Amino acid sequence: AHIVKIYDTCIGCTQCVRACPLDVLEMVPWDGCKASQMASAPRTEDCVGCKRCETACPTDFLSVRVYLGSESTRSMGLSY
Amino acid sequence: GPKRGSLVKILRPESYWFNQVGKVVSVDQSGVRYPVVVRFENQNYAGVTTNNYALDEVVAA
Amino acid sequence: MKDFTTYLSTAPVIATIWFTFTAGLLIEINRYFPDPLVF
Amino acid sequence: GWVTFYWHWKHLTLWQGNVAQFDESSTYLMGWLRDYLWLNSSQLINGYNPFGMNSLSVWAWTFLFGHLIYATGFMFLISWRGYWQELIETLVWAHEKTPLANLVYWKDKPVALSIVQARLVGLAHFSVGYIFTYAAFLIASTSGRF
Amino acid sequence: KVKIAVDRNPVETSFEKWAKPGHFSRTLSKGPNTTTWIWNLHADAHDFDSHTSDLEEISRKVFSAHFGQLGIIFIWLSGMYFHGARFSNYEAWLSDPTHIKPSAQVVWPIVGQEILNGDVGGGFQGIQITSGFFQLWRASGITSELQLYTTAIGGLVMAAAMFFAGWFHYHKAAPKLEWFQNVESMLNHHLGGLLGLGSLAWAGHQIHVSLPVNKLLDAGVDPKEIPLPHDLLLNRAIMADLYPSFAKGIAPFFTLNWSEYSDFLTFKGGLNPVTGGLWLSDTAHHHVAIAVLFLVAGHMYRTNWGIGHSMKEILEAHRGPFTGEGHVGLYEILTTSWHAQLAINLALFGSLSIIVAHHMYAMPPYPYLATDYGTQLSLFTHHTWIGGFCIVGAGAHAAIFMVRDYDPTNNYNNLLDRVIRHRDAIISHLNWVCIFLGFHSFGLYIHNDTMSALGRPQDMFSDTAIQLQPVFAQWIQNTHFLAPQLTAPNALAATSLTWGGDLVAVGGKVAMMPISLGTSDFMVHHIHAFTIHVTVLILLKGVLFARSSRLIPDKANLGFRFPCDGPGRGGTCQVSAWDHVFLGLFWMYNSLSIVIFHFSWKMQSDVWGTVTGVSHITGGNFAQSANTINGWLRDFLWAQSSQVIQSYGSALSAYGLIFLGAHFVWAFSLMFLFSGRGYWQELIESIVWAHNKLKVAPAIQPRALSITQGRAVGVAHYLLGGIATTWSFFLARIISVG
Amino acid sequence: WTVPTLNPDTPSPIFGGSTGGLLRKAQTEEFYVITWEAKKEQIFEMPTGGAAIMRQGPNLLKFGKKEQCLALTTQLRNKFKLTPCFYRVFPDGKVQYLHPADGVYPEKVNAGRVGANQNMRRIGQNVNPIKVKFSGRMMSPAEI
Amino acid sequence: TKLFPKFSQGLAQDPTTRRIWYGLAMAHDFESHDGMTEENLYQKIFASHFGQLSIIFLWTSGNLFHVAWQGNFEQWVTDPVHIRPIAHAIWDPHFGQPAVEAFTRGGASGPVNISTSGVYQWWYTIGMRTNQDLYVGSVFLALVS
Ligand SMILES: CC1=C(C/C=C(\C)CCC[C@H](C)CCC[C@H](C)CCCC(C)C)C(=O)c2ccccc2C1=O
Ligand SMILES: CC1=C(C/C=C(\C)CCC[C@H](C)CCC[C@H](C)CCCC(C)C)C(=O)c2ccccc2C1=O
Ligand code: SF4
Ligand code: SF4
Ligand code: SF4
Repeated sequence: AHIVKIYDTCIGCTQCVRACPLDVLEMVPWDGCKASQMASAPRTEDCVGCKRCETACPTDFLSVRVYLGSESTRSMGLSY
Repeated sequence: GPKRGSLVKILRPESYWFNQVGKVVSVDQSGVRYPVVVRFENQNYAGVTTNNYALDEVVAA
Repeated sequence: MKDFTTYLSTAPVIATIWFTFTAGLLIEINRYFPDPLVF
Repeated sequence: GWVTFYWHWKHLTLWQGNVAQFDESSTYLMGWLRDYLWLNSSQLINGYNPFGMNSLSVWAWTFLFGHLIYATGFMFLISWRGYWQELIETLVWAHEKTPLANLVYWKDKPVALSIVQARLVGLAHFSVGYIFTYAAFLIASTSGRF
Repeated sequence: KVKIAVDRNPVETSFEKWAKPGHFSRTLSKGPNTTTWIWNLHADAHDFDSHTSDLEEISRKVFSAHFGQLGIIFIWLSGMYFHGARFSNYEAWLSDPTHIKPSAQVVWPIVGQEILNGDVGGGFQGIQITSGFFQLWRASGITSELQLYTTAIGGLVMAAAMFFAGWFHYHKAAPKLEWFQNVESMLNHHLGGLLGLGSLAWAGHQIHVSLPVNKLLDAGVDPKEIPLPHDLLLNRAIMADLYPSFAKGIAPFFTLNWSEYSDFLTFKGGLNPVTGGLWLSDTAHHHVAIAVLFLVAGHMYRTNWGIGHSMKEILEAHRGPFTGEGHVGLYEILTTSWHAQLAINLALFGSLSIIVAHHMYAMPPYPYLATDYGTQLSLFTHHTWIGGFCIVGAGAHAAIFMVRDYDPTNNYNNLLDRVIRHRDAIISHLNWVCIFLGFHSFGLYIHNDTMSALGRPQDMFSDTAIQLQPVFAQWIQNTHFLAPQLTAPNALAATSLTWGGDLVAVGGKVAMMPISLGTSDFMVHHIHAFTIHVTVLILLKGVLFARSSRLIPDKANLGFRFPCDGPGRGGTCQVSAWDHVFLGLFWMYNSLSIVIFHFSWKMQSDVWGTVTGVSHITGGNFAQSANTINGWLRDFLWAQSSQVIQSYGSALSAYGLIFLGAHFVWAFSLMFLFSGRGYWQELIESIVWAHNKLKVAPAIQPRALSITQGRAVGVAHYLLGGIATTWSFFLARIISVG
Repeated sequence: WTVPTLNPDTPSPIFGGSTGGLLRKAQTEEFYVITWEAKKEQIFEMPTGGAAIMRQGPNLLKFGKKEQCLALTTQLRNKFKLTPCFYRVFPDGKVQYLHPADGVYPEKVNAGRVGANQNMRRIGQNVNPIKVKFSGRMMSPAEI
Repeated sequence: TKLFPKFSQGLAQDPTTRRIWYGLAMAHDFESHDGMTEENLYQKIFASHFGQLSIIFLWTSGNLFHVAWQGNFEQWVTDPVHIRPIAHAIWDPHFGQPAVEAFTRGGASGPVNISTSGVYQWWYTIGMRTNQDLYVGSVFLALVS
């Protein structure tokens, strides 16, 4: 599965979660921001790297990035 | 931090506004790690004109 | 009318005007002083 | 390419004698082109003909072969992946859904090339065609004329 | 129940928003901060569907835009006519056409560009035109440059009227949606009024002006001698002299004894031996036929009386067993979206211009037309290029509609729906038939070249070794040649000297001759058909994968135009229907280039020349040098490049210069077509460091072009370079050798 | 909320069948299935293409990959406030609740999801690639 | 999961053709290999250099021999002007009599390419005269290979 990594600047604006087309994300309770929410990526094996999330997250130095890895039947999302 | 509307100089290396100066919107009196809020007038590579920072990262200039 | 004047002072129009001026000048110059190479 | 072209022209003019022709046709590009390439091409494109052939037929052929390598590598360079991916998808549906063909089944699944892979294979095709055409032209000219 | 509906003063006339750039989009109107702002501003100025969503608003907009287009056309036409009036050797060419060459564009005696003022004859200097306005005007009956002058004046006035009409029908009295929707009234009005009365008045003008004066010109009487059109109109005696029917007025027509009018309503067929044109009486009869046909056609649909048909009812009436609900709802889709109409119309339009090119080179209708081989070639290839472009645009806007304004609900079990269903089978089939044709057709040529360069021409593919014969085409030609004896007994000749027959020549120059068809032509036709199918495949995928895909299931919401979907799932570059149209345009260019090459070589080699027999310009090298690629290159190209690469010191230096410039820009496009905007932005940033260090950084932020912008600029430059190169080459070569 | 249970016997919607249909992937390595219930009966847009009618009440469909279920989920969620959930169906039919799960969609926070794959730090605070070197496979400093 | 790319087990598990492609692609990127240690790396580059040396030696000895066999050297040394050097015997079942004849004219009794590789000038200049010595040199270079 392609690698994912949140950062303490996760403002919890959910735009990551609001974007992912693969449910690779979800919002948990947190404390470090006023929204008390930090994004969480518990299901890496279904991210295909479409990077809609990295397109979203408005932290100035991003907050939560994706990194490309090896492939499989489950991973690449190929119907055949 | 400095009172609202004050002008500080961003210094976070990664920050698109690095080594530049922006207007502080406000600072949270509470204990969040980046209570500083800094408007700008030159959007970054995604179209944003206001960024958040910790205390140290800025200099009121 | 002032709206119209500002429409004139828009950028592409002024660019066209300045370039027309420069080109007309150069052309008249090469007319009256044909084929100069020195001095 | 530029440096080798220049060397070759001046040395041709030296060996022949009308180095004045170089010093005159060599200060304007149309002179370069017409008098150096189109003028020196006449033999190669005649390496064979609807009449017969000669020792230069092979070089004319290699000329054309390089031109093809080049013009094909262009497709690599320009078209990108997702298009070909959609293609290959429709194709594999066809291959398995047509009768009596689904019998055999491959091992390694088909997909288009990764971006970098396609870029590299395209560059390869380009450069190969390039160097072939030029070498064939050069040798044909120098030998068939001297 | 149909009538006229309108609304008053919808939008004022003021410069207010003229001072407000980007007012049409609330997005852009908030101001620029980065470079790409300007690109976007220019890009979506006319994207009316993204401006707002009122059908009536977009409708009024496109109406006034039509008026603007019209005014522009009138302007350019008046310009042509005035140039012909004031700066031409037209009257000299009227005196002698056969040796005076048309010239209307003249250059100014400046830094050195006067050398282009070519001696075209008639004691005149300038530049040869190819448009053929001379032969056209002679065909019409223009003698005095006074006529050209007043014509230009009227054209300008008409352009002004068009602009005023646009302003009015947009700002003062704008129509309403249903009045835009009265489609049956629109078809009745168009087909009857426009075309019927056009052909009718055309027949009239031909008869009462262009027939007599051209009879006189071909009789050879002095040009200015010939009387004036209004005199021809007034004095029935003169027309009676010319054609003894005219003495009887109209009573014989009224009495249905139409045969007597046959004096100048002829059915000759063939050509006019003195001018190489078609018989003007024949064209007049033709236009009368078209006139009555279309005017009768303009009485089809019902508008305000039960008589006439209902398009939607007819549409639904046609349903099939294999098809389900059939044609239901199409009347809706068409009565509701501009883009469907635009797609259909562009497709038909492009096809029609192609047919125009073919028919026109086939049966030259103008006097002294067949002579200028340069003019023939130019007209043909120009109209062909235009047709190709129109057809590609048809495909583009088709896919655009399909993405944007389609609705699934209205069309449950539609022809459209089931097509969308079995799209996969369709595309796979097309793929295979294409690759088959590619294989066979092109491998033939490679096999030929290998059998040649190897030293065994015995085993090539020509008219000499193993043969291939367009038997069908030869058969059809035979039959159209032998037709008039039995098929059209009242036809006095074949409708084209290409069906077979004698040779008509004028001024020592061939005007037509029966055309041979060889194994060469077989193979060339098949290459044509292959590349055509390939282009069609590209565009059909572009439209059938518009909404979604087995790869991207949400393609629809992402809009018609977008770079990719990121490197996700293996890299998604170039997946939009916009990119489909991109590549389709590429292959269209390739195909059209090849087809005009075919045409040019066939003409030059085996039709053209001068009579002694005939002396073909290349003497017929075609049918043996056109079935090998090396032969192609050398004997045709590398050959005919002569005059274009030695055109210096002459009025043809411009052609060589443009040849060079076109090569240049064509290559320049490749940097765009290959680079990647990230690198550009990085270098931009270093440049900004440089500038800013001097405190000269611009207030507008510099941003590298958008991805699609890079793609579009690349394709535009490339196409420009290629087509300009071939254009310059064609013109220089044919004008030199003809 | 409790995990639902895939009832294989659910009325499939009104659809004439299209090309995006069955492959052998189901008999080879994996495949998927979705479910929901509609308020009224209505027509809608098949993701893989074609027109289909949702049946008033429960409905069941079959998709190979996962993003298709995602997409139709989004559609029903947005256009009629509808709420589906789905199931990865393994080679040997090992049903797996792919939808619902948390009981509540991750758009809204929910106590119980443990903050995962998170680094309480910035990204400029990662180490140079010179130091991650010499591993049996190639690691990016970003992971450490 | 087939042992395709060995050094890269992840790819070795890839069920797509990109397995084959990239396994070919990264063959020699020894830094990016499995269990790569420094002394390992070094001894690997060491074997690599050996390989390169052997290849180059084989190349040179092969050109030596092909000349020594099918060249026009011992005639060439006589007239260094009107003797063009023979590259290597041409053989092809496709070539017709025209090509054979045309290709035959340029060297001797049989179609041949005309080497343009300066080796003739070089070797004769260094003191190479007779085919015997060219055979000797070739075989000795192969020994070193
Ligand atoms: C045509 C095309 C394809 C489709 C082509 C593919 C998948 C490869 C087709 C390979 C054919 C079937 C055979 C390859 C022939 C080579 C000569 C093999 C060389 C093997 C070496 C070991 C010598 C892409 O995948 C692609 C990806 C990204 C950008 C552009 C393109 C692109 O243009
Ligand atoms: C060269 C290149 C660039 C760089 C080129 C750019 C940014 C265009 C530059 C346009 C002009 C030259 C600059 C702006 C001109 C304006 C009229 C401003 C006024 C300038 C005065 C001199 C008049 C890209 O941005 C790019 C993006 C995507 C794919 C390929 C490429 C690509 O190939
Ligand atoms: S790459 Fe981004 S958008 Fe794609 S699945 Fe992962 S987090 Fe979601
Ligand atoms: S990473 Fe960005 S998008 Fe995701 S929760 Fe944090 S602030 Fe929102
Ligand atoms: S920028 Fe280019 S390479 Fe990168 S994801 Fe977009 S289309 Fe693909």
